[PDB]
Amino acid sequence: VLTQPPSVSGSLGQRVSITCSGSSDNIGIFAVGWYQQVPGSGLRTIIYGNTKRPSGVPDRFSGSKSGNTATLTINSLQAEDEADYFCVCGESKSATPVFGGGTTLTVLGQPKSPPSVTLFPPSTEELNGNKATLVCLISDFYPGSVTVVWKADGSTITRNVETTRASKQSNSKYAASSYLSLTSSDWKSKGSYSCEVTHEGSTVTKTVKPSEC
Amino acid sequence: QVQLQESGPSLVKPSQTLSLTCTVSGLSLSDHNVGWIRQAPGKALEWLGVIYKEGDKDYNPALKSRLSITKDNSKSQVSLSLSSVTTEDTATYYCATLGCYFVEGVGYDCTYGLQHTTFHDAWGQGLLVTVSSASTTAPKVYPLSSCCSSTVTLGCLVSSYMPEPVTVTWNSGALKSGVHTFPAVLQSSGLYSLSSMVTVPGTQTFTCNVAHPASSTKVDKAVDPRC
Repeated sequence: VLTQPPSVSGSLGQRVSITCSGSSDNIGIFAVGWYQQVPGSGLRTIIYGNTKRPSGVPDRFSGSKSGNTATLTINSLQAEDEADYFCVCGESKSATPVFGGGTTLTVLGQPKSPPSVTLFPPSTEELNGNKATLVCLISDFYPGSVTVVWKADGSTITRNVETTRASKQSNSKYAASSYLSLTSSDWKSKGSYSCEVTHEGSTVTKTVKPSEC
Repeated sequence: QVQLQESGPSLVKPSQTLSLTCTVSGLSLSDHNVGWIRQAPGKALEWLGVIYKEGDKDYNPALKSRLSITKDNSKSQVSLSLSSVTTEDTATYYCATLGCYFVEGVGYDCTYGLQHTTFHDAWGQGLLVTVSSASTTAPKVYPLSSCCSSTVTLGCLVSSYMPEPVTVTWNSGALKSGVHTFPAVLQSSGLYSLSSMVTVPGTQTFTCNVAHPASSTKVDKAVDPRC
């Protein structure tokens, strides 16, 4: 295995470097590559042959080596550079490529954004089958962490709640969703249901009342 | 200057055989090395093996001869099979080219995910395969209305399916402005659910088109915005 720092940070428009340490039987002899991956998405080649860039990779990415250690340097950091980076190198005693453990890059200075929240009640067709799903959709928040609490008539609900992790949207903000699964009979059992979403010490609350739908 | 696409089942039973295909577009496999790499949830990258353009092969010794890689140059397809799977084999599987180049003052070397001569990116998309005893289950699709002078936001709930993934479009692809499709949750039922929401501020109709390839099911749902 090649040794990488688990995490690095830089600010928008600044420089960051990521090291990759190995032995004289891999990095000392063979050509190092670098891959980029945004969590939930695929791999892209950034560097091959120690210092070379594939077609379409901008020149603010650069690669270097000295002895048994390789370095990836990223200049003029942008929001889109937030991702995981892995080094790779050949080995003298097998055809197996050796991978780094990966480095998570955070880009600081990005604008804060509170979540938009939409709460959907169960449809008539679902209620006809004696089931009732409430759907809380959470979008356009940065940074990418929220906590969700559900309530019925002001009392916190624990059972039958599932909440996704935050995932990065196309516009580089974050989204998540939370689901409350009930029977038709429990849906009507209460006066009101609430989805309460907390983000950076602020809370947004949406409510639906069965009597009004 | 190249395209690679992984295809095959997303669900395999324990102790049975996982099979995938890499369909290559815009190259002749007679001129390209093709290999397979996987990424387990949360963890390291692991090399599986490679079939060189000359037709010889190399495999990861750590997979204990459970692997088989074959090719058909006429159909532009590379095949992978992995026998006796366990939950350790649940992962995202990638095909890629092994492209070679001259390193000045050193010699020839190669890198996975690089096309030879042109030095373009050459990674497949990746396909998640889960090792599981669960049965295939087609989704039920329900309309979503925020009507419970209102600004009306509507959607489709894609409820209780197995396995991932599903695709959602609106009005057969014509409606895209104000569409947000969310990643799925896994409910305590042991089945997945996801939602697609349309936010618009008339003659306009709203129909969600849901496809679940694993069950070969398509569903069109009309959704009513008015109140």
